[PDB]
Amino acid sequence: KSYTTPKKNKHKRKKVKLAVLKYYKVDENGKISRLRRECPSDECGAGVFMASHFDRHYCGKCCLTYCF
Amino acid sequence: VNTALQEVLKTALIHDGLARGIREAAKALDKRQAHLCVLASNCDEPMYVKLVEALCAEHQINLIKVDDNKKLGEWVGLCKIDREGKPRKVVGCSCVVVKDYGKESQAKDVIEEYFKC
Ligand SMILES: [Zn+2]
Repeated sequence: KSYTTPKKNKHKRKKVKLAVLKYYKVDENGKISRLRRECPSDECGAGVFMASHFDRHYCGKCCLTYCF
Repeated sequence: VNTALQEVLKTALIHDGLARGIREAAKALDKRQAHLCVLASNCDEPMYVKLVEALCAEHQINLIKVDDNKKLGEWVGLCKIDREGKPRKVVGCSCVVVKDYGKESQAKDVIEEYFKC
């Protein structure tokens, strides 16, 4: 059957090259500094980092929002 | 000790202990369950190798250095299809962290003593 409204194209989620490398910072010595925050929730305790948006941080696993 | 490393990682993947990937390695190191890790060299990795080495050197983990990525993929054995010889499509890998509960192996004991001494 013919249509009038054009079909709603699916969301093409873009890829990120070496997205893991954007969490920490590179130093020549044997020390670690973490850039973004980490979710203090129960299921994701100390391994899963949080999002870094333009106005608030977010974790999707437990739906935790940290507004400014 | 390379054969000890390959056997212990095969046991780890059999026992569903190890993790593979930069994201998985970071998760294991942050969860403080990591025991060993591997890293490749001579690649277009300006800050990748420095980042993972600092992660590995943060607190009490063993480091293994290798050259090639697809060879490391052969070391872990993720594409064992076409068993009658060479795997048809070898995949590459750089960072693999070994967490093992079935460490009752002479290979594990030898590599642990090698890192300790
Ligand atoms: Zn969370």
